[PDB]
Amino acid sequence: LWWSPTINRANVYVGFQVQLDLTGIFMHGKIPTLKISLIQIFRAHLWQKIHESIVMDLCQVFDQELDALEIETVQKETIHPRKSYKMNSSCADILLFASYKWNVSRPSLLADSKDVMDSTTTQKYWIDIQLRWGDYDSHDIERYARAKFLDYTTDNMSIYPSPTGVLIAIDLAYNLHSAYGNWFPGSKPLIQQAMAKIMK
Amino acid sequence: TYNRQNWEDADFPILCQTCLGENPYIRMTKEKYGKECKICARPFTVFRWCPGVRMRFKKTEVCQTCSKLKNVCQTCLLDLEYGLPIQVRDAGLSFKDDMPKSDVNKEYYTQNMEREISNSDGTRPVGMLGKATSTSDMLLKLARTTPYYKRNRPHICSFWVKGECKRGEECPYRHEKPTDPDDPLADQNIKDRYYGINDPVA
Amino acid sequence: KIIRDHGDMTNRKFRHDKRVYLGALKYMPHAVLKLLENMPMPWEQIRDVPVLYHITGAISFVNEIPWVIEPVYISQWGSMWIMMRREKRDRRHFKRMRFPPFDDEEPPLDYADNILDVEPLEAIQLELDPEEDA
Amino acid sequence: LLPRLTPILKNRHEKVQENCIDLVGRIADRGAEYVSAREWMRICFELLELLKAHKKAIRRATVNTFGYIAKAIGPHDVLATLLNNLKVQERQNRVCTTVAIAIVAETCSPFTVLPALMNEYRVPELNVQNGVLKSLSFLFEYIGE
Amino acid sequence: LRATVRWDYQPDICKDYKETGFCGFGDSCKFLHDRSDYKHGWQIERECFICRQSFQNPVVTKCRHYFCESCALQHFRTTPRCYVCDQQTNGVFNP
Amino acid sequence: PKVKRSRKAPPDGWELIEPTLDELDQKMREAETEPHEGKRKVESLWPIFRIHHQKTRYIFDLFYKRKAISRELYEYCIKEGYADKNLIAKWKKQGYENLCCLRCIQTRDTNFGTNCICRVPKSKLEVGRIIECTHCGCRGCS
Amino acid sequence: KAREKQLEEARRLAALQKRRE
Amino acid sequence: SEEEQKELDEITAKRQKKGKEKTILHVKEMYDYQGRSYLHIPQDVGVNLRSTMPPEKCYLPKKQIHVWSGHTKGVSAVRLFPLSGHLLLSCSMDCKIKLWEVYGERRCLRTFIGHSKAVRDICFNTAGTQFLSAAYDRYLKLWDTETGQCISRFTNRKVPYCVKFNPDEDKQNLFVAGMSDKKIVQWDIRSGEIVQEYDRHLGAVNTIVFVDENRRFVSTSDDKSLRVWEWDIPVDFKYIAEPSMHSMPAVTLSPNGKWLACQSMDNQILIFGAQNRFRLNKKKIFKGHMVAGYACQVDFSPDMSYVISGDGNGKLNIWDWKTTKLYSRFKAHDKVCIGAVWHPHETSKVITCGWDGLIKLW
Ligand SMILES: [Zn+2]
Ligand SMILES: [Zn+2]
Ligand SMILES: [Zn+2]
Ligand SMILES: [Zn+2]
Ligand SMILES: [Zn+2]
Ligand SMILES: [Zn+2]
Repeated sequence: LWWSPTINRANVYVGFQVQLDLTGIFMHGKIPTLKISLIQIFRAHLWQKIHESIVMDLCQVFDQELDALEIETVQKETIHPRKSYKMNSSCADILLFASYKWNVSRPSLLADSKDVMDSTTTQKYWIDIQLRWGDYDSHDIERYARAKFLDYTTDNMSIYPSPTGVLIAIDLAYNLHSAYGNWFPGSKPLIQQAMAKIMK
Repeated sequence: TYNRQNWEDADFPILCQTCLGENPYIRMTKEKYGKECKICARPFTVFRWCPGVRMRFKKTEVCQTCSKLKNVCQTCLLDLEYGLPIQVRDAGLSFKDDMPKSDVNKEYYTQNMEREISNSDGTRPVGMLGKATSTSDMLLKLARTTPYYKRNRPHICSFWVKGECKRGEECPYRHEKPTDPDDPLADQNIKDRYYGINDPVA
Repeated sequence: KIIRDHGDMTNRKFRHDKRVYLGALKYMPHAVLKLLENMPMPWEQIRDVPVLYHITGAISFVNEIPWVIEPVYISQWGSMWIMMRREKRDRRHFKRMRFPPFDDEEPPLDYADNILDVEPLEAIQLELDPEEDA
Repeated sequence: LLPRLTPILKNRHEKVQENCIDLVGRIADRGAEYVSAREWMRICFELLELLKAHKKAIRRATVNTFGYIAKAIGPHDVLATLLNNLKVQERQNRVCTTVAIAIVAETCSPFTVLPALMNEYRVPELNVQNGVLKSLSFLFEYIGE
Repeated sequence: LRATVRWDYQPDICKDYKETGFCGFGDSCKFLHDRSDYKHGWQIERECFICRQSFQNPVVTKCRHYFCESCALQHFRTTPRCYVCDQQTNGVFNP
Repeated sequence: PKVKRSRKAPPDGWELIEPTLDELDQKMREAETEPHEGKRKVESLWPIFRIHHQKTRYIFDLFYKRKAISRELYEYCIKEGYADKNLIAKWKKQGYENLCCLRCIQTRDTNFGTNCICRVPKSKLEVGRIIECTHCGCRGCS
Repeated sequence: KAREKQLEEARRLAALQKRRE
Repeated sequence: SEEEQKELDEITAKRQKKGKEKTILHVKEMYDYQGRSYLHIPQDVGVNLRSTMPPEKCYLPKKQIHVWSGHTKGVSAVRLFPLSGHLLLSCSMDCKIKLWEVYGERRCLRTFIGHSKAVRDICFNTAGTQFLSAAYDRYLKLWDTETGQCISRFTNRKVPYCVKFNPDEDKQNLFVAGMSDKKIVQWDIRSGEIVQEYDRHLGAVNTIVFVDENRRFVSTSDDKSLRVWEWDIPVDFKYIAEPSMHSMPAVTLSPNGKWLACQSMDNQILIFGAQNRFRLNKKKIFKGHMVAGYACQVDFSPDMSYVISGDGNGKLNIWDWKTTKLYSRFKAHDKVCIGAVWHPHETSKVITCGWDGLIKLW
């Protein structure tokens, strides 16, 4: 368990990738001690409860500032409980209906400070939250977040009600975190402080 | 622990004139080990053919070793000398032969008599041929000599029993209405007809 | 029509095809052999093959052997090498493909409902010179 | 929680045993509606070994847990278990087993318990009759009038 | 809404430890030591009374028969028993 | 409609013979999408046999009994799979003119090494009954 | 021995109970 | 053909009747003499049909009169006709009802069919011409006892328990029927629905009997509790229960009217008082007859002399209730006997059923 990111490598010589039970942790080969350790860590619907806690927490964070970001309503997306585990498809987690026409920027990173809001304009918006279990070889989170955003927005099975939205990828194995997607003005530093206090 | 009954792999089915039919010009089909015996469950040689026109495409039921035991037809399961049931012939002549009812003892005794016939000549209805010559005492008052084709007559169209045979006369099963199911003559257990025990026709 | 019937072996109308289906286990390795020896080529769009098929539809071998002329095949693959060099040298953003292409709940689709009624798209197929490749 | 609490009672430390037996006493007092009687008499099987602790407060709270479990699951199998244990102990213990038997009778109507104890008096095993009489004296002192 | 995920379909809990509270192998438990029964991933993926008139000024007799006050007076003047099960009402025309 | 394997320009007289082959291809589509249940197992196969026999008969009449189609376009329809050249060649035999299917004349399909009983001449019946073939559903195609 | 005979007697009692039922 | 298909449907109906609203007809006698019901008065049985309760001194005989048979399976209910014992009715569990002359006659007087499940209980009206049979298909059918045709049928939301007729002559079409979901319904046949509903009883009802005529009826539920309630009344003020008995599957009233027999599930026959002091005597119980979980008929003979109880092994127990001790045990036949009723015509005869399908007259 201490040397777990060293051995759970994405690049193997031969190895069949399989998702561990009731998580989003991908396993290549059969390591039973690491399997026992990870199951006894993540027992009793822990992945779903953690993802639901994160979604409800960020929903309450935007529930205080419904007004100042000009939002009509914030929707808790009633999903199937396996939505926290499935990586093939990705529906929206939080639906935003704005009070007016948000001048929405292009898909850019969470750390992209030099962002001009003048790409398009729209009312509806979505927020998606994904959790990954990274390792030593694939510890980066930002390129994963933008790859998952451009592979889910282009995907037909990943249902998104708006063309404009954000995907937030959080690596639980390394306490790492990134976001990528469209932004409306007033979002990004509030969002960054909110997710910093959520991981705090 | 390495014991089994061998398989009835032989030609020449020993059949009645009734199931044999009326045509002298006969086309024939033979399966080697297609089915098993209906009594001793050995894999036997299936003989299927068409005796006439309005036909069931009749075929053999039990093995040639069982037919060699009981001198009955391989299809009709009635005794070949008189056209009578084996219950009638055993009541007429000798009923001391019988058969065991348990499967293991039945298969073991069947293997014993199969070895006996394999060491014997081959064309003999076992031990009671020496005591079965005293015939025509009373059983030939009602023993058939005519080739009975109304039992070779094909099966009933159950679709037109339900009234729904859309084929009509194209359906080769019988478009006549069936017999009485409450009639005990309609029951006809095949093992009972083999064993000579309480056959309603007999 | 045989494939459209006998759907996942359910009906008691097809009840006597149970042993006829269960006797197939000797021959799917040879069926996989004859199927996987004969993929349609990258310059080909649709390849039709003769098929030796069972009457119950239990198996369907590809009853052919692919014989190709060696310089034609080598120059065809040299052309294919040239255009895949052109395709990575010219395509700005190649997208890699999902594996598996169908979900575990996605069933095997019908050919007539999906593929037989639609037209194939373009193969690789370089334009040849009327003067030089005459 | 109580399947997690079940191997905790196998600890040999006295303060751990005292606090865990107190928590089992609160659980078997309030929440009898979550744990099967198989696990309750497995807890009783653990407490039979746990009655040999040095602290009389620990043994008294063990007696209280036996009374709570007898109120919860019924008094039959626990009385059969204690009747097996009391003749089998025969050492510097088992007066607390008689006290626990008295609490099992007194909290759960000793008219049921008394034919079993009266038949267990007919065992000639030289300490079971002393256990029957000690439980009788303790039970009469507990019930009074 | 297809969300079929290839799980780990081998829950290596110790069956002796799970329903008893004790494994004989202990430190040498090849499985893991836990007693819980939450759902697995494949299991979630598979987942006057007879007259019936108006009631005013109610009064009950001693045989637990609910009626009116004037009905209780009529019952007390009629019979010593009530109309419930002819029990000992004793003519109770009480409130 | 049908995916063209040639991927080329069809000939001149294709353009008026194509709606007949279009509705016959829709007849193929409905014979594919018909339910098997209710009629029989082998009975549902016979509209495919009979309607494809009618297709091959139609193109056989285009090229032979009318000569209303050209040789190269007739071979184009053969290469596109509209016409059975072997069924056309067996129709060109003397005793085989109304031949419903090539399965019907296969001697290996029968257990006795025979043909179907709708291949038998109608004077040589000797059995009665409404004769319908098992291979194709044909009624006396001698 | 005696326990097997008592078990056989109980099985006979269950056999007559099943024949009565 | 149409007539050929009608003959095929007749052969199919013959096969269905051999397998066992369509009813059968038993015997060719039908109405005897100038025309009367077969269940009214046969005028051929022994002793006096219009006799009183005590004919003579009750004695336990060891004999067999009629084997009857007829039923393919064990009849769940065995009852008699009104007033006299001129007819006996068996509710056979192949959805059949049979009526016989109850005097050693092998031929059945009447037959009835039409249900889909096993007929659980059978009862008769006050006149004796209507027979109500309640089955396991949540419906009770009232039919004519002389023709077998179903006059009426009443359904219920829960499963049907033992349905009985009221003992009052003024309320003959008011049937007290139990339900599975803790209900007792006094339902009128003329109204067609439940006229009175009582949900005070807990659990499915087992047996409803008349402790007194038009005063209180005693219903026994699945729990060991007997509740005496008035007809069309909301409140019941009489109940009997104890922590020794497990269930009350059978509750019956004696012909003398001095005591009531409750065959409890604790292998006891509790004797309860038939007066206003409805108390069950712990000393006056029958532990010699075993009733563990099987329903039976804890009945009484003439002049409160004998008490008859049944067992699951097929042995009937007769006890001198005046001596309060088990006097005799009858171990005839290899079938399970549950219901048993002493004959009101002759004191030396009883009527019982078996699980092999035979009705035994002793
Ligand atoms: Zn024959
Ligand atoms: Zn045989
Ligand atoms: Zn373990
Ligand atoms: Zn043909
Ligand atoms: Zn044909
Ligand atoms: Zn034909």
